[PDB]
Amino acid sequence: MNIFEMLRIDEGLRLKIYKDTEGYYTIGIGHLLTKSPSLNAAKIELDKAIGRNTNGVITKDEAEKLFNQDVDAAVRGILRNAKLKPVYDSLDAVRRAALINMVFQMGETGVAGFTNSLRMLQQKRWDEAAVNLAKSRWYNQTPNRAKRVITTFRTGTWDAYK
Ligand SMILES: [Cl-]
Ligand SMILES: [Cl-]
Repeated sequence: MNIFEMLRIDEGLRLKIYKDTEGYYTIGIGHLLTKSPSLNAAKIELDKAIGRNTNGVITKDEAEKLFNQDVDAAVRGILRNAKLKPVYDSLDAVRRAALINMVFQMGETGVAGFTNSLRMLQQKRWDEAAVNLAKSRWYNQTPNRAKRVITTFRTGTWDAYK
């Protein structure tokens, strides 16, 4: 298992514009288009992202290319972030993937906001961190996915995804 296979399981794949769990226009493998309520504004963002007139539909290769970019940006955002970087550097490979997952889903600012949980991960207090991570809107809104990520931090294995 690796970060790409993990996120593909969590986000799924859709080739037509769709609404995410928060009601936002998205496409592909969890690629957020816009928070704006207008489907048209979403189509404009999409064509601009792809570089062609898509009419709201893309191909699998195009979905994977946006995904490759999105994973790369998540990793680079972690390494550039003064709060995230030290946590990432302290973690083993599996747990590094769980943090990438969270950043992909909620963005760098969002994750950096989990100040207490981050300190616990850095300290290698797995069980305590897992309990703290669950006291969040994140967990309450997407419990099945949050549980998978949290178990990954707790055990340092890919068991929740197998
Ligand atoms: Cl883009
Ligand atoms: Cl969920």
